[PDB]
Amino acid sequence: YTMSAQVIQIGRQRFVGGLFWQSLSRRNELRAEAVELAKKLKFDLMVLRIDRGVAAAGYANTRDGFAPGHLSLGAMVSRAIALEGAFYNGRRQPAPNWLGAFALPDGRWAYFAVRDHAFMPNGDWVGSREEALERLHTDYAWGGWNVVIGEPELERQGFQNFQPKRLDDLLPRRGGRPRTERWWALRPVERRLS
Ligand SMILES: [K+]
Ligand SMILES: [K+]
Ligand SMILES: [K+]
Ligand SMILES: [K+]
Ligand SMILES: [K+]
Repeated sequence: YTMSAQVIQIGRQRFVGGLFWQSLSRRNELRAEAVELAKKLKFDLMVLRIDRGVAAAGYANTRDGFAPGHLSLGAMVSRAIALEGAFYNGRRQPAPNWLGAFALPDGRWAYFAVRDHAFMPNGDWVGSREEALERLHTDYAWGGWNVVIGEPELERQGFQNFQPKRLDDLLPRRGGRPRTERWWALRPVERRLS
């Protein structure tokens, strides 16, 4: 019972970071494949991230402090960036390869790393500002990134292509009111009886 997950309260919405991300084959019904992989990888909770650019599952375990109904912060940010792209190499365009770090309302930071529109396996992390920046710089060294998207203060880091962005800018809304999309929610991975 590691209980490493701590909910992120953003207004009325309860988000989580730290899912394990698994790209799917695209050869089988995506949900059924995701369920099979969850059993093998030993996770009892999942979210599906599906659109024209991605077919992936984000996984967690109840024993690690995650729960059905927790909203995937990664799912939200991933889709938001899929929708708006980013400015890099002289134009606003889709950004398949992006990294970012965002300040959270309680002082923690979220770190994201996405390649070919899909999260890297551990590219969804929440913790201290210092460790988030450390992870950011570490993945950045690999190269092949379109853009760094995140907290405006990261301007100062001197990344080649930087896109300032706050989580608040990305949340979908009803006028001023944040909307929750149901698909962000972790749901139980159904298992047959033995
Ligand atoms: K994976
Ligand atoms: K796979
Ligand atoms: K494949
Ligand atoms: K997440
Ligand atoms: K995406």
